[PDB]
Amino acid sequence: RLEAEEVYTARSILHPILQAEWDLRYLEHQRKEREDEAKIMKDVPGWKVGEATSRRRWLPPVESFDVRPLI
Amino acid sequence: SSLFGRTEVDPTGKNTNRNHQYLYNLKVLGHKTYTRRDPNELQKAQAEVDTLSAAGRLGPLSPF
Amino acid sequence: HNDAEFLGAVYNFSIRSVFITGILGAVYWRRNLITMLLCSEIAFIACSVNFLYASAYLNDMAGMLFSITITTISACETALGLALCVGYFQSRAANEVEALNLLK
Amino acid sequence: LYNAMTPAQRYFVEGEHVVQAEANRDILFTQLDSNSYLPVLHYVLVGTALGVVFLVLPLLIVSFYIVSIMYLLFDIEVVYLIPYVMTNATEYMYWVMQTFVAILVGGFFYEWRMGALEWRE
Amino acid sequence: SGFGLQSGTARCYDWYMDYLKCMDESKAPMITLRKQECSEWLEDYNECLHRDKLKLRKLLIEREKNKQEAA
Amino acid sequence: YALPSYVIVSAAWAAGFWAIDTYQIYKEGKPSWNQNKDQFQRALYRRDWYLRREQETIGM
Amino acid sequence: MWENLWYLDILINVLIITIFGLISCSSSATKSYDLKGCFIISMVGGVYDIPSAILWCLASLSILNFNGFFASLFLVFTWISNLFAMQSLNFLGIYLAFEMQSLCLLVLGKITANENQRWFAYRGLLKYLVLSLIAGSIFIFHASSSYLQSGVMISDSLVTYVFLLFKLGVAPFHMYTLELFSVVSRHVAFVFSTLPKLSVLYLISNSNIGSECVWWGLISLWLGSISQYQSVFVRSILLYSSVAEIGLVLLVLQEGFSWEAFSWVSIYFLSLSGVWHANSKFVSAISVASIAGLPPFLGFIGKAQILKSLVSINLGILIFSSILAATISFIGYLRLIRLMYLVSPVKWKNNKDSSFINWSTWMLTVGTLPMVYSV
Amino acid sequence: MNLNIIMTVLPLLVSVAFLTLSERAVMGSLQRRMGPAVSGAFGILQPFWDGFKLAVKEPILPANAAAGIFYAAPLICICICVASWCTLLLTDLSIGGLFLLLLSSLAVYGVLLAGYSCNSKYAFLGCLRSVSLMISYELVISVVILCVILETRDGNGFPCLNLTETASQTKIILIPAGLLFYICSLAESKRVPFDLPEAEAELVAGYNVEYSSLGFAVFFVAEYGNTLLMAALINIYFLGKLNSALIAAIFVSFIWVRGTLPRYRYDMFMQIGWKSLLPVALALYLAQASLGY
Amino acid sequence: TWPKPINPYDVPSSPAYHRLQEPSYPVIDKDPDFWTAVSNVRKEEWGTTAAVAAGTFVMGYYLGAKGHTGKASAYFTSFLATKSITLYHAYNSADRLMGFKENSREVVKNV
Amino acid sequence: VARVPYSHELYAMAKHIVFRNEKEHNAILECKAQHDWPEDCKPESEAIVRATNKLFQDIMQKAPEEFKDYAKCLDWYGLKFSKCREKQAAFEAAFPLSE
Amino acid sequence: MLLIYIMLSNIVVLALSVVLTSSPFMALMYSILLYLNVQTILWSLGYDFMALIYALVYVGALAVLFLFVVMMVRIQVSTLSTKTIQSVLSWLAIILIFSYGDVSFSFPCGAESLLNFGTQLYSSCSDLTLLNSLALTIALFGSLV
Amino acid sequence: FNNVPLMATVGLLAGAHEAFLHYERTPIYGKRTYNIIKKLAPIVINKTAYA
Ligand SMILES: CCCCCCCCCCCCCCCCCC(=O)OC[C@H](COP(=O)([O-])OCC(O)COP(=O)([O-])OC[C@@H](COC(=O)CCCCCCCCCCCCCCCCC)OC(=O)CCCCCCCCCCCCCCCCC)OC(=O)CCCCCCCCCCCCCCCCC
Ligand SMILES: CCCCCCCCCCCCCCCCCC(=O)O[C@@H](COC(=O)CCCCCCCCCCCCCCC)COP(=O)(O)OCC[N+](C)(C)C
Ligand SMILES: CCCCCCCCCCCCCCCCCC(=O)O[C@@H](COC(=O)CCCCCCCCCCCCCCC)COP(=O)(O)OCC[N+](C)(C)C
Ligand SMILES: CCCCCCCCCCCCCCCCCC(=O)O[C@@H](COC(=O)CCCCCCCCCCCCCCC)COP(=O)(O)OCC[N+](C)(C)C
Ligand SMILES: CCCCCCCCCCCCCCCCCCCC(=O)O[C@H](COC(=O)CCCCCCCCCCCCCC)COP(=O)(O)OCCN
Repeated sequence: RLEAEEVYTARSILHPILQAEWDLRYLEHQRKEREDEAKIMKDVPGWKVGEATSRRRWLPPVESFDVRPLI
Repeated sequence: SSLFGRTEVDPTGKNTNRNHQYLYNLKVLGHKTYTRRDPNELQKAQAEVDTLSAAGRLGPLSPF
Repeated sequence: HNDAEFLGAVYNFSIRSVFITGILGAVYWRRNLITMLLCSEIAFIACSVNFLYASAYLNDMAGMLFSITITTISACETALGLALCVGYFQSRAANEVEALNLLK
Repeated sequence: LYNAMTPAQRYFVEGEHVVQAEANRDILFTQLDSNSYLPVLHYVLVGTALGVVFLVLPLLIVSFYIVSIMYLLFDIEVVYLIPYVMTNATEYMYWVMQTFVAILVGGFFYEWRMGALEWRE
Repeated sequence: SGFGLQSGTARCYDWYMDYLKCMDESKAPMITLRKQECSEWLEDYNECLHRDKLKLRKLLIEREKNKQEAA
Repeated sequence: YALPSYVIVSAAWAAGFWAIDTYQIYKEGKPSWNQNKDQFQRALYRRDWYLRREQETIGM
Repeated sequence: MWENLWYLDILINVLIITIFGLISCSSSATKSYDLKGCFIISMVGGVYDIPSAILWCLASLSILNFNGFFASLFLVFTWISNLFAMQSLNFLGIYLAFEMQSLCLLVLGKITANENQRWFAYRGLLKYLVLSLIAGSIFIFHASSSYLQSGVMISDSLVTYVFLLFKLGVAPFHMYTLELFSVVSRHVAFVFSTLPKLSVLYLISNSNIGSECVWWGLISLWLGSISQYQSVFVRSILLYSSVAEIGLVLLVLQEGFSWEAFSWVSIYFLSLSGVWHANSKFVSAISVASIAGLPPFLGFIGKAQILKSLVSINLGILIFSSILAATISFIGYLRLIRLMYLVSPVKWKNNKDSSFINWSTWMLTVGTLPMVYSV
Repeated sequence: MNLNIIMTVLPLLVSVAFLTLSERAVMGSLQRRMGPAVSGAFGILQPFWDGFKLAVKEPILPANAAAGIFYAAPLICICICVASWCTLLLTDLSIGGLFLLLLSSLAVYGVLLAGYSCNSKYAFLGCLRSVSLMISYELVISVVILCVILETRDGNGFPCLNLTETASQTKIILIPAGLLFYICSLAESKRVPFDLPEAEAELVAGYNVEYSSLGFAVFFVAEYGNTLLMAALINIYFLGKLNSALIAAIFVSFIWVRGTLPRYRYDMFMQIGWKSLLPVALALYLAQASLGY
Repeated sequence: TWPKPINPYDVPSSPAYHRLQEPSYPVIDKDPDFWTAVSNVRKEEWGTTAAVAAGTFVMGYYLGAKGHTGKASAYFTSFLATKSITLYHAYNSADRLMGFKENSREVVKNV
Repeated sequence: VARVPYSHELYAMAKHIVFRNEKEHNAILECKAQHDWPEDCKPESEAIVRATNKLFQDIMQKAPEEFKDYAKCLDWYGLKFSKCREKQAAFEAAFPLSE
Repeated sequence: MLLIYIMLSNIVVLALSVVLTSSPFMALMYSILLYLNVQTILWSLGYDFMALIYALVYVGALAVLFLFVVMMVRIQVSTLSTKTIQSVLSWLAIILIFSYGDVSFSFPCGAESLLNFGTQLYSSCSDLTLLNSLALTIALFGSLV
Repeated sequence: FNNVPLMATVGLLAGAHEAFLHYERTPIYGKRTYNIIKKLAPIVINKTAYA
C-alpha cells in the first residue's frame, strides 16, 4: 500500500508535464497541418481554414499513442 | 440505479420532475464544464513567457 | 485512404454475415435441433461482439455489461434447451425416425 | 505487426524514418508491443507445424450430462468472481460479493441435498 | 451507463450531459419541443461521436488535392 | 537410479531458463521485461520509443 | 446503503425460504402451505405502488394453485423478473428481466409434465425456446446498432417496441403462445398468459414505447377472431381470444390509456381463472361469459374500459373492426357454452382444489356494481 | 519469430524424455529394482531408443473413423503443451496464469476426440468419465487460482496474475491452497489415485490406446509435459521464483504419491472433488477475501 | 490524450441505488448506521412489529400443522416477518434521520 | 518541438519537481482544470516544460554521476522505487531537494 | 492490419462452414474454431479478459455440453448430400443482401481494465451481477430436475 | 406508380406464403427430378402480377 501510494504520487506529479508537452506538440502539428490545408485550398473559393468542428468544447483525437491493439 | 429504478411521491412537495438520467449522472459521475479563456489574458501571459525565455530565466523547450 | 474506415466496413460486413448465418443458417439448410441451438449461440455471440465493439468505440462500459449478460443468459438458455432435447429424445416412440429433425 | 497510421498515434513525430523503424521492428515488451498476444499466436503456429511434421513423417516411410451442466454454471459463477479478485475491494464490494457467494452456496446446498453431487446415478 | 473504460467517463459523456442540461433548462411542455429547442446540442454530441463533419472536410480536401495533382 | 535422471531434468531446465533469461535481457535490455504494466506504464514506454526515434531522426 | 436494503431484503427472504424448504423436505408435507405463506409474505416487501400491488395479488393467487416447493419457487422467480421488468430503464434491464422470465417459463413448463406427456410438452417447449431465441437475438443486434449510433441506451426506440410486441404476442408474434400453451398444464398456461402482460404494459406506458402504426393491433384483432371461430379445439379458442383482446389493448395502450389497461388485465385475470381451472360447469360458464363481455359480470367492465377508450381516439376503422371481430369472437364463446350444456352429457374430473376459483366467480358477479364508476 | 521458441521447445523435449525415464527409475527404486541397464550403460539414452523405435513401426491405416479428427487430436495436444510452456516462460501477459487455466480447459478436447474416434457405446461412457474428471477438478483449480489472485499484487499495487509477480514473493498464507492445487494437479494428470483409466482400459474400453506410432508418442510426451507444467505452476505460485530443482522435485513427489496411494473408483473421486475439495476451496477463498487488502 | 493515473487502493466507487432528492427537512445524521436507525424507530412501529410477529406465528402454526411441522413453520414465519418489518421500519427511520421525511419527533428526542 | 526527459529521468526527478517547481505545477493544474482547449493553456504548458528541462540541466551539472546512476538503476528495475532505495538516498544526499 | 483483416474475413468462412456441413459433430468443431477466431477479434479491439471469458464459457464449457448431448442422441444424418450449386449461390445471395450497405464506423482500439470493470460490477452495477446470479440459479434448479 | 408498391408487396407476401407451403411439403431426403424453383417461381410471379 505504501509503495503504491509512492508510485501514485510520482505519476500524479508527472502527468501535468506530460500533458503539457503533448499539448504543445499537438499545437505545432495542427499549425503545420493548417498551413498545408490553406495551401491546398487556396484555389477553392469560400473555404475557411481552421474552421471549428465543435462550437464550444475541444474535440480530442480519438486515436491515441497509448492504446495499441494487442494483436 | 444504473439499470433499474422506482418512483415514489413526495409528501412535502418541494422536489419536482426533472430528468432522472441527468440527476443520476450528476450524482454518480458528475458534469465537467469548461470555459474559454479570454484572448487578452492569454496574449499577455504568452508574451510574458516569451519575454522570460528571451531573458534566459526559463529553460529550454527541449532538454537536448 | 483510411485503414480504420476500411476495417470498420469489413467488420460490419463480417459481423452481419455471421448474425444472418446463425439466425437463418440451420433453418435454411434443414438441420437437427442441436444445430439450431448452436447457430443461435453463434448469433448471440455476434451480438455480444457488436456490443464489445461499440464499447471500444465509445469508451463506455455498457456494452461490456450487456455482453456478460448475454454470455450468462445464452449459456442458461442452451443448458435448458439441451436438457429439453435429451428428454424429447428419450421419449421417442419406435415408429418415429428423425425425431430431432423437426424441419424435415 | 500493428502500425500507427496517424500523426497523433506516432506522437506527432515527423519523417519517414519512424514509419520504417516501426514496420521492421521486433516484438519487445518494453517498447511498442506490451501485453501483446501476437507471440502466443506465433507459438500456436510453431506448435501446430511441429505436430504436423511428426504426423506426416511416418506416413511417407446421465451423470455426465449433469456434471457438464453443473460445470458450466459454476464456471460462469467463477467468471463473475474473477473481476472481484482483480480489484482492491471496499466494505460494500465485499458485501456484494458475499451476497453473490451466498446465492452460489445456496445452489450448491440444493445440489447436495437433492443427491446430484452423489454420483450413484 | 456513462462510465469510462479505463476510468473517469466516456469519451463523449460531457457533450451528452450538456444536451441533457439544456433540455432540463427548457420549459417546453413536451419532450419533442424541448429536443427541438436543444437540437444544436444534440448535433454537437453526434459530431463528437462520429466526427462526420471532419470526415467530410477531409474528403473534400483530399479530392481537391488529387485534382490539383492530376492537373 | 532416480538421481541421474533427476539431475538431467534439473540441468536441462536450468540451461533453458538461463538461455531465455540472457537472450531476453540482451534484447529487451532489462530484467523487468516480464513485469506487469498498467495503462500509464504502457503509454510511457510507447512515448519513450517515439521520442527515441524522433531523437535519432533529429541527430541525422 | 439504505436504498439498497429494500432490494436486498427480497433476496435474503428468498434464500432463507429456499434453504428452509430444502432442509424441511419430506413426504409428510408435499404441499408446503407454510412455504407458500412465507413466499406470499416475502412478496409484500416489493409492493411500492398500485401496479406492484396488482403484481403481488396475481402472483399470490397463482402461487396458491402450484403444488410443491419447487413450482412455488419458480413462481417467485417469475415475480422477481416481472418486478424488475417494470423498473427497467434501458435495454439491459429489459433484456435481462424478460429472458429470466423466459427461463422460468421453460422450467415451469418442464416440471409440470407427466412422463406420458413429455413428447408433446418438450416439443412445445423447444419450439417456444427457438422462437424466443430469434426474438432476443434480433432485439440485441438492433440494440447494439442503436447503442453504437446514439452512444446511449434509451428505452424509447422501435427495437424495444417490436420486442415488447413479441412479448405481448400480438400481430404475427403470437404463434409461440399457441404452440406452447396448448401442450402445457392448464395452470401454467393461465398464469403465464396473464401475469407477464402487466409488466409489459407498465413498461410501455411508463417508457413512452408507442408507435403510430395501428396495423399490428388491427391484425391481431382480426386474425384472433377468425381463428377463434375456425378452431375445433377449446384450448385454441381460449388462446386466440387472448390474442384478439391483447391486440385491441395494445392499440388502446399506445394512445396513453394506461389506467384502462391496468384495470383490464385484472379483470381478465379473474375472468380467465374459472374457465382455465375448470371443475364446475357453472363456474366455467360464468367465466366464459365474463371473457365474452356480458353485462352482468365484471368482464363487461373490463371490455367497456377498452371500448370507451377507443371512442375517444375517434378512429373509425378500429371501431368497425372491433364490432365485427367481437361478434366473431362471441360466436366462439357461444360454441363453448353450447359444448358444456347443449351438446352431450358432460363428466369432468372431481379436482376439488378451487383455491381462489369460488372467490374469483364471486368477484366477477359482485364486482360490476362497485367498479361502475370507472365506466 | 524469435530464437526464444527454440530455447523453450528443445528443453521441453529433453526434459519430458527424462521425465519418462525418471518415472520408471523411481518406481524401480521403490520396488527394489534397478534402472534399465540393457539399453546402454549410463542409461541416459533409454528414452531415445523408445521414440526412435516407435518411429520405425509400420503405420496402420485408419479404420471406421474420420481421418481429420484422428489427425487433429495429436495436433491439438502438441499445440496446447507448446502454447502453455511458451506463455509460462516467454510472456508478460497481465492475466497470464488465467490464460494457462484456459489452455488447461482445452486439454479435455484431445481425450474427447480420441473417445469419439472409437465410436463405441462403452467408449462413449469411458471418455465421458475422463472428461468428467478433468472438468470437475478444473473447477476446483479455478477456485484455487481465485485464492492466488487475492494475495498477488504488483509493485504499483495493481491486482493481476503475472507469473513473474506471483513468483517474486513467496506467501505462506497460500500454502493451504497449494495442497488443493497439488491434489487437483494429480487429478488433471490422471495419476494413480485419480487413475480411473487403467482399470477400465485393461479391456479395450477406449483411450489413446488406439494410436501405436507418432500419434501415441505425442500423447505420452504431452502427458509428462502437462505434469511438468503443473509442477512449474505449483513452484511459481506457491513456492517463489521459478527453480528448476523445485520443478523436478515436485515431479518426483508426484511419482512418490502415485506409488504410495491406491486408485479410486469413479464415484469416489468425483464425490471427493464436489463434496470435499470444492467446499474447502470455497472456505479458503472466503477466508482470504475476508482477511482483506 | 494522456491516461489519468489511477490509485488502485482508492478507486472511486458508489452504491448501485441512489435516491434523487434534496433533504426537505433537517439532517440529523447524514449517514446513519443500522444501529442508529434502529434506535430511532418509533414505539408504535415496534408495536406493529410485535403484532405482526404474533399473527405470523399463529398463521405459520396453522399452515405447518397440515404438514405435521407446525412449530418449525411458526418460528420460521415469525422470524421472517419480524425481520422484514424491522428492516422496513429501519429504512423509514433512516430516511427520517437523513431529512428526506418528516423528523419533528426525531429532532426533538435527540436534539 | 516540446520534449521532456525520458521516463526513468522524470521518475528520478519527480520528488524534486514538487519542491522546486511548485509555482509552475500549480499554475498548469489550475489552467488545465479551467480550460479544455490546448491553446488556452499554452503559456502554462510552455512554463512547466521549460521548468522541467531547466531542472534536468541543473541536476546534470550539480550531480552528474548520482543522477545517471539512479536513472539507470530505476530503468534496470522497471521503474520500481523500492528496489533502488540506496541509489535514491545517495542522489538525494548529493543534490538536496527543496534547495 | 493484415492479421486483423484476415481474422475479420475468416469469421465469415467459419460461420458458413457450420451451417453447410451435414455432420453435427463437425459443426461443433467449426463453431469451436469460430469461437477462437472471435477471441482473436476481441484481442484486436483491446480486450484480453473479455476474450478469455468467451473462450472459457463457450469453448471450455458449452462445447463440452454440446458434445455430450450429440453423443447421447447420435443419429444417422449421412443420408444424402443436398449441396447443389443452386442452393449454395442462393444462400450466399441472401447473406450478401442482408449484409450490405449498413452503417460502418471507423475501427476503434480501447484499452480495458479489470480494476474498473470489477469496481463497477461490484459497486455501481451490483444489481446486474446479482440478477445474473439469480438467472444461473434458475438454470441450475431447472436443468438438474 | 406511387401507390402500386403496396399492392405489389401484398402480392409478394401472398405468393411467398403459397410458395413456402409448397416447398415445405416437398421432401429433402428424396431426390426430385424436377427443379423446385421452376415449380415455385410461377406461383410468386403470377400472384404478384395479378395483385
Ligand atoms: C389503508 C390506506 C389505503 C388507501 C390508499 C392506499 C395508499 C396507501 C397504501 C397503504 C397500504 C394499503 C394497501 C392499499 C393499496 C395498495 C397500494 C400500496 O400499498 O402502495 C401505495 C403507496 C404509494 O403509492 P400510491 O398511493 O399508489 O401513489 C403513487 C403514485 O400516485 C403513482 O401510483 P398510481 O398508480 O396509484 O397513480 C395514480 C393512478 C390511479 O390509480 C388508481 O386510481 C388506483 C385505483 C385503486 C384500485 C385498488 C385495486 C388495486 C388492487 C390492489 C389491491 C391491494 C393489494 C394490497 C397490496 C399491499 C398490501 C399492503 O393513475 C393511473 O392512471 C395509474 C394506473 C393505476 C392502475 C389502474 C387502477 C386499476 C387497478 C385494477 C382495478 C380493476 C378492478 C379489478 C377488481 C376490482 C373489483 C372491485 O405505497 C406505500 O404507501 C408504501 C407501500 C408499502 C406496502 C407494504 C409495506 C408494508 C410492509 C413492509 C414489509 C412487508 C413484509 C412483512 C409483511 C407484513 C404482513 C405479514
Ligand atoms: C378490495 C378488494 C377487492 C379487490 C380484489 C383484489 C384484492 C384481494 C382482496 C381479497 C383477496 C382474497 C383472495 C381469496 C383467496 C381464497 C383463499 C384461498 O385460496 O385459500 C386456499 C389456500 O390454499 C393454499 O395453498 C394455502 C397456502 C397459503 C395460505 C394463505 C397464505 C397466507 C399468507 C399471508 C397472507 C396475508 C397477506 C400479507 C400482507 C397483506 C385454500 O384452497 P384449497 O385448500 O387449495 O382448495 C379448496 C378446496 N375447496 C374449496 C373445494 C374445498
Ligand atoms: C384464544 C387466545 C389463545 C388461544 C390459544 C392459542 C395460543 C397458542 C399460541 C399460538 C399457537 C398457534 C395457535 C393455534 C392456531 C392454529 C393451530 C392449529 O393448526 O390447530 C391444530 C390443528 O388445526 C386445526 O385444528 C385448525 C384450527 C384453526 C384455529 C382454531 C383455533 C382458534 C383460536 C386459536 C388462535 C387464536 C389466537 C392465537 C393467539 C393470538 C394444530 O394441530 P397440531 O399441530 O397437531 O397441534 C395439536 C397439539 N397436540 C395434538 C399434540 C395436542
Ligand atoms: C431484488 C434486488 C436484486 C438486485 C439487488 C441490487 C441491490 C442490492 C445491492 C447490495 C447487495 C448487498 C451489499 C450490501 C448492501 C448495503 C450496504 C451495506 O450495508 O454495507 C455497509 C457496510 O457497513 C456496515 O454496517 C458494516 C457491517 C455490515 C454487516 C452486514 C450488513 C450487510 C449484510 C449483507 C448481506 C450479505 C450477507 C450474506 C448474505 C446472506 C455500507 O458500506 P460502507 O458504508 O461503504 O462501509 C462502512 C464504512 N462507513 C460506514 C464508515 C462509511
Ligand atoms: C481441521 C482444522 C480446522 C480448521 C478448518 C480448516 C479446514 C481445512 C482447511 C485446510 C486446507 C487444507 C486441506 C487439505 C486438503 C484436504 C481436503 C479436506 C480433507 C478431506 O476431506 O479428506 C478427503 C479429501 O482428501 C483426499 O483424500 C484427496 C485425495 C488424496 C490423494 C492425493 C493426496 C496427495 C498427498 C496429500 C497432499 C500433500 C501435499 C504434498 C505431498 C475426503 O475423503 P473422505 O471421504 O474421508 O471425507 C468425507 C467425510 N464425510
